[PDB]
Amino acid sequence: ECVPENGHCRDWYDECCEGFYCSCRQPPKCICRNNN
Repeated sequence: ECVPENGHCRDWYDECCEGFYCSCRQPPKCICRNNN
């Protein structure tokens, strides 16, 4: 279990799953976001 979708992440420390990439709009605020 990684950080799923709409789970709040960090493209540096808190890893989103392989299936949704960690979209970090302005660090530290981020979520998991699906690759489409």
